[PDB]
Amino acid sequence: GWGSIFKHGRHAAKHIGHAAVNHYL
Repeated sequence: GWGSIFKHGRHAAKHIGHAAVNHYL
């Protein structure tokens, strides 16, 4: 199915998916 290499499941779900910036809440 989803061959997502941890891309859409460990990253960017970060640096934005984390906080639109990475942190700063």
